[PDB]
Amino acid sequence: RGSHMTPKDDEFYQQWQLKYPKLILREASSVSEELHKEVQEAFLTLHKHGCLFRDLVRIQGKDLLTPVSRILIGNPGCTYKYLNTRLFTVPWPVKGTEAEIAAACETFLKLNDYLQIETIQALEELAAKEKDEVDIKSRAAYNVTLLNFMDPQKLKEEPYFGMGKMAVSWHHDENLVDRSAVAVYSYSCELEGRDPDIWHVGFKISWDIETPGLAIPLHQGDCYFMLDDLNATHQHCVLAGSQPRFSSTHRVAECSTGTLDYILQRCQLALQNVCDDVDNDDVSLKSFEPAVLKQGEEIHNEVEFEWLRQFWFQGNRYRKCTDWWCQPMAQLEALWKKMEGVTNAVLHEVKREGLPVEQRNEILTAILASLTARQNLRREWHARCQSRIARTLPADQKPECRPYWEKDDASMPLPFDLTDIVSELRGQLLE
Ligand SMILES: O=C(O)/C=C/C(=O)NNC(=O)c1cnccc1Cc1ccccc1
Ligand code: NI
Repeated sequence: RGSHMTPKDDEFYQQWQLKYPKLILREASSVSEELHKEVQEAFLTLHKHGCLFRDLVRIQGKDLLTPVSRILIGNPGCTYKYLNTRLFTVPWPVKGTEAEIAAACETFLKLNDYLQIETIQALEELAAKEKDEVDIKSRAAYNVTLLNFMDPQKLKEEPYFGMGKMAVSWHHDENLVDRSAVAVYSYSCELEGRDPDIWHVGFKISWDIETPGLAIPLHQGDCYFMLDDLNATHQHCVLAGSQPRFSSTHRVAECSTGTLDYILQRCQLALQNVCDDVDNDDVSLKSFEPAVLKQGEEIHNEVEFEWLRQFWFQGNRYRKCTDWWCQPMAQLEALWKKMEGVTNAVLHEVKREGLPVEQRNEILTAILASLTARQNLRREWHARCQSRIARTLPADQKPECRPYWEKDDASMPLPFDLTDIVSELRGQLLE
């Protein structure tokens, strides 16, 4: 059957060195006990001014409410997207918002600083065994942390090695920089194989349940480290104890599409196709080059769904932690309407009377896939935030479908449903 090893077993410490050397442990003793408290501070400071939320994620086509409660803290303007769920940062006091909360954040920045030293240190020693040093620093340049909290007393049975009950099931970490590390700080409050009452992080090789898996006991204060490509070659998971448990997992998030600066400049590029002397509801474009015309209709989709729909779907939760994204999400919504107008503008032009059908159809082909995907995704977002696991959530937890308007709204140039604006266009393209 399936086997697993812990410190209790003799094979454990030699299995660790042969098939998981890129996993690293640092027990509570490698950390000042004053840092220890001013991290155990905010785990609860943040815990009960209630900043941590269970996410309504998507896995394998089905909508789930995750056991673990979470919060993204980190670099300002940064997002981290796992499971088609874009998390936005409660921000750090980084170089260049309530009083206690903002202290919590500054703290995990200090923690972050510390780990990122320790990560580099151990990455050098790791590298000093297999025989640039700016590769090493980037892969430790953590830009976010995802805090996780679970109280076991409120779980699935670990299938392959009988490891017991799982807070988090066997997975790989998403949206990480390639070969970048992760540093976990682990805070626990208070026999054949592993102790059920203490928390473990489990480890397995990918595609492989024949090799026995590792079950690392994590006590109050212990940090572990997934180094380089180990996250890629290895699956991991979390084994639940009997007590509550907090964890700060520090990541190098792949935000090349993930930074406010990013989505903003995307918008700006999309609006270069606009006569922009005045902000009003009669959008006039500067080109109808089918190339330019898809790029903006694509940026329209990107800002809509990867940002607005994502933000508002986990409706109202940050207003608790910070208002940081408020103005920006307003501004992004603003830019988004102008693009609803740009869309309109393109539609009015494709049935304008002296337009040669030859590149009217070039224009259709240019924008069609975009307006389709805007429907597919509009349906899916409509459906997923009024599915009724979704309204079982309480007052300020509701999935808001924003933005949204209906037929009886002439403040919007276009309908929410585009079903046969779309079909209407491909009829042309066949006839
Ligand atoms: O608390 C720990 O020490 C371990 C935490 C942990 O492994 N978290 N995992 C993630 O944050 C994560 C990142 N990218 C994709 C998925 C996940 C976790 C996950 C997997 C399956 C269901 C819910 C959450
Ligand atoms: Ni993980």
